[PDB]
Amino acid sequence: QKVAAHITGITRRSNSALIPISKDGKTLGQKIESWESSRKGHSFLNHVLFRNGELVIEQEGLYYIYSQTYFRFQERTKQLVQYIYKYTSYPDPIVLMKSARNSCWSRDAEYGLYSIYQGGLFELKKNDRIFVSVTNEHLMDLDQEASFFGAFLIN
Amino acid sequence: QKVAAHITGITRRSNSALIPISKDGKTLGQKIESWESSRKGHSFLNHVLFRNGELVIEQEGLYYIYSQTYFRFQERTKQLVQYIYKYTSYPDPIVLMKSARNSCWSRDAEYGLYSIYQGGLFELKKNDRIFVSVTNEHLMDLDQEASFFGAFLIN
Amino acid sequence: QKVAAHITGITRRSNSALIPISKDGKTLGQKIESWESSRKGHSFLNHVLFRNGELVIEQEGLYYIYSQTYFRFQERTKQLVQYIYKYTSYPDPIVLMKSARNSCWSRDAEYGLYSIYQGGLFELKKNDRIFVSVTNEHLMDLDQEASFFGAFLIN
Ligand SMILES: [Cl-]
Ligand SMILES: [Cl-]
Ligand SMILES: [Cl-]
Ligand SMILES: [Cl-]
Ligand SMILES: [Cl-]
Ligand SMILES: [Cl-]
Ligand SMILES: [Cl-]
Ligand SMILES: [Zn+2]
Repeated sequence: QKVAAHITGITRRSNSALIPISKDGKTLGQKIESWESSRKGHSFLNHVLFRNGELVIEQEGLYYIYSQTYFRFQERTKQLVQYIYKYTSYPDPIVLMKSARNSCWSRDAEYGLYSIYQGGLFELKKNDRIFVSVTNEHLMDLDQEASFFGAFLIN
Repeated sequence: QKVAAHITGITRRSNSALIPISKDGKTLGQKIESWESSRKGHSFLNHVLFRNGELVIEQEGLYYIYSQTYFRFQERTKQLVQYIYKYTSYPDPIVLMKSARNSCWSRDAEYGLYSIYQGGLFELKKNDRIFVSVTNEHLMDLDQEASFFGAFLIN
Repeated sequence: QKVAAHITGITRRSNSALIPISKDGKTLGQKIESWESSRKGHSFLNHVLFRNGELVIEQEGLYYIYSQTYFRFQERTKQLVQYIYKYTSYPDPIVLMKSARNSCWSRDAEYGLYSIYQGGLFELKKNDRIFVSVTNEHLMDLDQEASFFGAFLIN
């Protein structure tokens, strides 16, 4: 038997003006599409499909979903945000998880290094599509060690 | 058969003066109590109870426990710390996991965005109570996308 | 049946000069060796061995691997990087996961608090050895609440 829990803050639609939530179903950030999915020892797929930057569910159930995104830049603040999204039978793409950083404000800032990891438990249906979207994609580093995206089914 | 490991730094009682450990069983931070636990597609409980801001264990075993807490503020540094605590048959609440950030020190800092994720594996007993506690709770953002708390049993 | 996926950025060998990748099989950072592995309620091993700072695999399969490393210091920027490495039947130690932060650049910075968590899914073989390595080890805090390393097999 599966024994698990995922509970969230009660604010369903946040009124925050800093990183505005979208009200017309528009995706925030730019979807990451340059993922590698079949290098033995580094990446794999087992009964999960990959296409168009999305992991597509074959088996309904509870999944732990996670992503790390590595922001690296050389030189005002940058808003560095990672979104994990779900498409399902619903008119809008759904933000499952959001994680945000601001770069250092000091005028002495020569460069930045901001790895953002997050993950959590979500009930998914067959043919749901999940993907990662980030602000400031031009600052993302697609180093296979530093940026990745995965999920596993919990039995 | 369950195959797993969780090993920790050897310092049992840290002598650090920056974020002092408590010596009289007093909880650090303020417990988060405004969690939502039953919105299909966003939150759920399966053989785990929720009450008084705590996840309460029904089935003894090994759990992966995690929480994300989103600090957002508009304007000295702020100590932003997330504690995951356990109550069991022990005279004190027990810190299982601690994760800390300091806000940017620059006088030019207009705002802050600090999402803190952590998680790990802990052996739990029936009726153990686990909760999340944070410093600077007034800066926490209970956006359901950004702040959450969960666990799952490992078979 | 195990249902899971882990996909990575396509850049196999990153050309970044900021945190240079190693080209002669040399390990980056210093391996953490002062882990505690058998304090009931805080740490444990179940069909995983510990020796020489490494978790050593007894059972081939898919593992979710994670580590948190807590950097704390009192006082230019510091590069704070966590590497999770694998030794297997391969001439070089293999970086599985890298996560990086830079400390605040402000000259007003009195102290720093930088907890770094990361984790992910990797297929491991029997007798593979996995460990954590960090830059600026003298700034690591081996508080058992704040710094840890674990993994579990996914069935
Ligand atoms: Cl920006
Ligand atoms: Cl880049
Ligand atoms: Cl403070
Ligand atoms: Cl707030
Ligand atoms: Cl450095
Ligand atoms: Cl900063
Ligand atoms: Cl230290
Ligand atoms: Zn700063």
